[PDB]
Amino acid sequence: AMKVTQLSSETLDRAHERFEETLAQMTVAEANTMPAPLIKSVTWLMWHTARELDLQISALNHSDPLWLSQHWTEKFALDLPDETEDWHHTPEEAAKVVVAEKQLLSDYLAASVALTKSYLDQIKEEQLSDVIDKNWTPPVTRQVRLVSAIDDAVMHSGQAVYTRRLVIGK
Amino acid sequence: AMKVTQLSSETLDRAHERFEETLAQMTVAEANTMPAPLIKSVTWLMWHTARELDLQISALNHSDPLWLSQHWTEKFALDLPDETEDWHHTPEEAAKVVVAEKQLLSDYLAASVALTKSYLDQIKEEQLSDVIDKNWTPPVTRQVRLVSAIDDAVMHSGQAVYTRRLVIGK
Repeated sequence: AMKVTQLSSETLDRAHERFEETLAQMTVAEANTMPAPLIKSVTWLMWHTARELDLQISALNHSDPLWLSQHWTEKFALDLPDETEDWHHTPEEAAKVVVAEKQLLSDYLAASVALTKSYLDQIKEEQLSDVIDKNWTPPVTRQVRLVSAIDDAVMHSGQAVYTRRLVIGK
Repeated sequence: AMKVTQLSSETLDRAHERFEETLAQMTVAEANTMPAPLIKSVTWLMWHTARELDLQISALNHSDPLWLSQHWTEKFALDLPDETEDWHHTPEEAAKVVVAEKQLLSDYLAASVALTKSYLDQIKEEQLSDVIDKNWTPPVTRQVRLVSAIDDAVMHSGQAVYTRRLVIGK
């Protein structure tokens, strides 16, 4: 009766809620603040979480990511190029992920969470064993990628709490 | 065919793996180091994650927690009292969660993850809707508590990465 993805979906909701509770305590200047070379800003963490859900789920869904298809890239207007492949940001590139208003982060994350939950609700259980990248040992399956996407979001929501503490002392 | 808890179980494994990869980069002195009043040590984070899985799953299972039943409390020998109810540590209490050797953290976390996975593998899907605490709005069910336990572990594993970065610069 219950979907095999329902608990993962409820777990993603906790990540979503945590990012929003953290952001609510900050000004946009604070949210944009990266406290150290290896400690990302809350703005970077929320953008990255929304971006990674978007890109990964859109790739499993063979659809263009919302970043492009809903034109979030124009709202963000990042001083970073949109490129074929995603890459690991240098500290100096990460400092360029800043926003004019907090609402944008909330809106793009809400859109990416919605997309993720829609995919989770529609994936058939037989599809979870599908190999999506054979060039790893062991191969990457749909299931591995889905678990990675939920893990990433939740773990980043924890990091956002720490950055908040470092930036605003509470 | 697949259990409704299998994906949550694989998500917990990522938390477990992340804590171990982080700990492997540190000396025990580093692991014991709390970089700021509100930034917990890796030792505190790993002990707390093992402790919270243990306590919550043991409470759902109506069993004594392993902390006591397997005598982990004597191995840790914390300068903190074992009390009926768990409480929110003050910064000064949190600094007292330190260990003599890293292996203890790994062993207690492995035991608590095993317990959790055993519970997840044996819980029946009909039991997930059971109300375990009626004195909240809405009531807390088995399912809510299980999602909270997985969320807590994963999110703390993310925080451990940040503390590591602050303590050892990488």
